[PDB]
Amino acid sequence: GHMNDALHIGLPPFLVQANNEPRVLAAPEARMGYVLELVRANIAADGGPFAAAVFERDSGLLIAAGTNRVVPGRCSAAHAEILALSLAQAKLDTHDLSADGLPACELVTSAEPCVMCFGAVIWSGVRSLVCAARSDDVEAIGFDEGPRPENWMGGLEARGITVTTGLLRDAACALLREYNAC
Amino acid sequence: MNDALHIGLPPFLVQANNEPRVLAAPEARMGYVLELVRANIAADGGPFAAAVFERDSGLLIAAGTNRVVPGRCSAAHAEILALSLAQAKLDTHDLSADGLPACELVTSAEPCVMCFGAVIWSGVRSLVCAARSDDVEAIGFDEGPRPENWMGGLEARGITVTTGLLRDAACALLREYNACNGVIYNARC
Ligand code: NA
Ligand SMILES: [Zn+2]
Ligand SMILES: [Zn+2]
Repeated sequence: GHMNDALHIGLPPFLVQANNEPRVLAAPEARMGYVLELVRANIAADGGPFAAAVFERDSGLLIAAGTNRVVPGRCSAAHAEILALSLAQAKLDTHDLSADGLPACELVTSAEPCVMCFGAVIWSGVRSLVCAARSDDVEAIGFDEGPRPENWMGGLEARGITVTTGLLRDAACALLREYNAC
Repeated sequence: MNDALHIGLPPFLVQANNEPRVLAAPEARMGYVLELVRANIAADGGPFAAAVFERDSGLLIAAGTNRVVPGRCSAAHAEILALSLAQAKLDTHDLSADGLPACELVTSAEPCVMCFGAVIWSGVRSLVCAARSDDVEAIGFDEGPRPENWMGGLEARGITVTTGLLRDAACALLREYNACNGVIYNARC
């Protein structure tokens, strides 16, 4: 919340637990399935229907997790991706997840990123982005991706950030439709 | 911290955020923002600062600076800190919430693609920049892939855009940062 000497975004209990419990999820769908559990927990904790987590790309070690905390956190920048990337950087002691000596990091996200989070992914040093719900799915429940540049996926790829989309899309869409209805 | 994202502010930036201040003219607002750039460079930060003001009264709401490298946080651009600190102070994620004064972000340089999106989501209704994108790309910063006519994109959303305000002073500070950012000791820095 508001502090004179910091920007401070608190985490709800499920998300503190996510960021402190040891967890290694080797398979891509295992990583996304866990991210989807975080989506449902986040909704129960008064946040938006979006979650993300940074994993070591090869082992599947969970480094950090984030969810949308925009309304309860009074912070429009508190998208899942921003929280996950920033909490991973804090844990690993560097702004640059591609720094020498760090293993390759991947951001596994419940939905394709908005233009803000597209920029955050570029600056973060992650080497891979894996998304479930597509941009059109997000827009079709009333969330705005904003004016991304033309060929934003190619923009990531040109910078050495691989992009995969549609992973457990149907499961992510079940949670999004449930949210929208409620 | 195990239970929060926590971006500490250096003492000068705490001082900036604590003291009531009213700056009416655009040049007055930007002059203050550029003071924060110089203080930030002296505190190991990047040569960037920004502040949210009440657009029509000049009251300072919050200030932010680039704390990316010392704060170990690639999202800790000046604009993200200023907008987020203003939201925390005003107790809302939306700086255009009903009842709030129209807010303006005054920033030392044109925003990168991340901060461009943050400006859209923030609720500010005016963006005022000093250094141009080409100025910052010339000292090795990257603005990243913004959409074509990003300025027009802001304007269409009812966010006015002004750029080049006190550009010469902002350029002088960028060149200063560039001359002092290396490893060989230079006592003049
Ligand atoms: Na791909
Ligand atoms: Zn986003
Ligand atoms: Zn930026």
